Amino acid sequence: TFGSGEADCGLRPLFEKKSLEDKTERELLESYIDGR
Amino acid sequence: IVEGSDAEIGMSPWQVMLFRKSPQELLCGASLISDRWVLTAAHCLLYPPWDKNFTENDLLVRIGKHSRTRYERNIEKISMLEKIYIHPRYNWRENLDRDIALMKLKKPVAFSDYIHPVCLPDRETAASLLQAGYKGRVTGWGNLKETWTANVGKGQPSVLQVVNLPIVERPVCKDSTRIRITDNMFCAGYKPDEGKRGDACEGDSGGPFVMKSPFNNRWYQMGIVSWGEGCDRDGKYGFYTHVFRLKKWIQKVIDQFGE
Amino acid sequence: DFEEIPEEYL
Ligand SMILES: *C(=O)[C@H](CCCCC(=N)N)[C@H]1CCC[C@@H]1O
Repeated sequence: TFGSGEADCGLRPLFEKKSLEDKTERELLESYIDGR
Repeated sequence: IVEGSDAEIGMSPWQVMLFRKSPQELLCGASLISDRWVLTAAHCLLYPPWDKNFTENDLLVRIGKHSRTRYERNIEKISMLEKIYIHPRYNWRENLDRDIALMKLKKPVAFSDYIHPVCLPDRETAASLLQAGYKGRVTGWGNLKETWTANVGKGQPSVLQVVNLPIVERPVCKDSTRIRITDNMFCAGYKPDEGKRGDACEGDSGGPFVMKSPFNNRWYQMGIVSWGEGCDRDGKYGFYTHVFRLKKWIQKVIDQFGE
Repeated sequence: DFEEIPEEYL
């Protein structure tokens, strides 16, 4: 309802919402068979 | 966290501190999954071998933090618990299978830049992302160095620490230990050969192992810090509760009340 | 070790 409310989950105010990346998140995304 | 680094501010806004209120101490990590519900490991609350059995009034939840020891005056929120729910088949007698618990907050927290819930995985997110070799992220305020063997080199962090770890193949997991591993667990960590180090450690239990989805860019909690042998010992791995495999119980309990 | 928290939380 939507989720437990959210719906908004897992999008961080200071990063994803402002299109900013954290210092190491590229390491995670690059291990996911890189992607392209 | 062993061999991690300081978190950025707002990097993990779902991280929660489990704090006991007399003596004042950090017990464990935890995570915010909605405005009223916190997820943690059952062994943080209930562990009879050690006469550990916390109830609601014994505990406070602290949300929005970065500093371990500061009261973060206009940033953190402190909340009281109304109900603890442990998995009815948590196995503390043998191997900590179903090491999961839900906490209901007395009243909802408000979100902010520093306070924001994580998502729980669905079937296809779990299927796609929970693969050996893929990295996830672990956060917490626990020891920086091995403490079931209480340690020096620095001891305790001042700020939230972060480390990113690969998921490991189940055969290598089961071959690293004499403990019986279940399907409700996975393990993670670098192998002795790979050069890189890092692990969770005492005081980190109960906290989130999270991954970021490449399809929709959201963060999902795939594991809970559950157990391991030592901290960052070569040829040993951390074990995590498998959050998707226990998702029906989570839904069940947050649907039953559920108000 | 912890800084003092407000007494409305206890
Ligand atoms: C939780 O804080 C610890 C262990 C979590 C880290 C395990 C690891 N990956 N090495 C528990 C160990 C015994 C009681 C503690 O709660």
